[PDB]
Amino acid sequence: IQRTPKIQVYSRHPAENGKSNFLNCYVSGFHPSDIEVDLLKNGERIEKVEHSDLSFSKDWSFYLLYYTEFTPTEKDEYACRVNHVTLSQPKIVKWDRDM
Amino acid sequence: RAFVGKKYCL
Amino acid sequence: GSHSMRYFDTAMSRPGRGEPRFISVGYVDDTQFVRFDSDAASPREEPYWDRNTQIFKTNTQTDRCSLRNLRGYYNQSEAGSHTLQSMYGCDVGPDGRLLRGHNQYAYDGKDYIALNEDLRSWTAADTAAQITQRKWEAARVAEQDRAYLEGTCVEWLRRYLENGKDTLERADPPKTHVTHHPISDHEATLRCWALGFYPAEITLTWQRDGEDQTQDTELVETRPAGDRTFQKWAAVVVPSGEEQRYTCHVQHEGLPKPLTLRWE
Repeated sequence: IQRTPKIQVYSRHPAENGKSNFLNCYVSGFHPSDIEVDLLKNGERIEKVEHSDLSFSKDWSFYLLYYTEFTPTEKDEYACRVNHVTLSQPKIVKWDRDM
Repeated sequence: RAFVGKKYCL
Repeated sequence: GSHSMRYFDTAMSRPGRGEPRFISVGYVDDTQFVRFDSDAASPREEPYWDRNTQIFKTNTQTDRCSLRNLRGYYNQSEAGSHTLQSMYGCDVGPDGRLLRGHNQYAYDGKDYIALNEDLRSWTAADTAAQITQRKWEAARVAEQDRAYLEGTCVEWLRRYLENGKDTLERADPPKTHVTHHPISDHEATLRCWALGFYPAEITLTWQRDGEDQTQDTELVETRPAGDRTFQKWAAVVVPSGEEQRYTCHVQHEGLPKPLTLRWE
């Protein structure tokens, strides 16, 4: 059996336009473990995004944190793009500072 | 002494 | 408070792409203290060394043995990829005494076998896991696992906690606020935030007129911030004008007392 990822996109610190922060994409609840995650800035892949070491919850579902430095602005749009065997096409979740 | 546990083949 | 040391091990076969990858990550509570990855150019990462590295290397070979045996126990072809996961370790109380041990496994996301709380006997999920069970009974494996869990595990956990007492034994309370977003003329979302807390365990609920609103609350999974701390929120949709009937309740080990919050 297979379990589709849960996706949350959010900042490390509360967002303040013009101030340097970290953009996070937290993928969780998935099985099996192969997964492809990109962070996007105005639709384009951010390079050199880091991630945590593969681990899992006590219900055996995997989780990873993907993260990069970013300085938010009013204009720039951020998002997380995830592919997994359970997904017929990549899922895109937009960064909303209220979520 | 070691902090890692030895495993056994299933 | 109470504490745990736990390893989360994943081994994944990949026919045509080399031997199965083995990754082992060790935690004290919600803090990673070690990683070993068989695909790493540099194996082990760290936030005597020799003896621990040798055990991880041998564990790599052991999980590959396991994967080969499991494929046979289920009559599976050599074409597919499969996953073996393991959790092991110990829980202690505030005084350092053993609460309980753990040593269990899942195959392709399904529970397979577990050491019972007695640390002496096994629970097998199916006729395949019964083979493992009989094998481990014949070799007195439970005795070896018990010795690690009651001895080495608890002793290392106590030493790490003491050496790392300024972080591992410090609970950081959540920073809390409530936000308000109209969705229509008739209704608004109230969202109760908890930021900056450690450890990850938290309870965040909404009440209406003092009644829990479990069915009408959207509760996101607790999420890492990347600076050791965690975040969570809980949201409810409320009729316009009725916001003050709703309270957010927050429980966390770092708080001197539980919080009751309202919009403004």
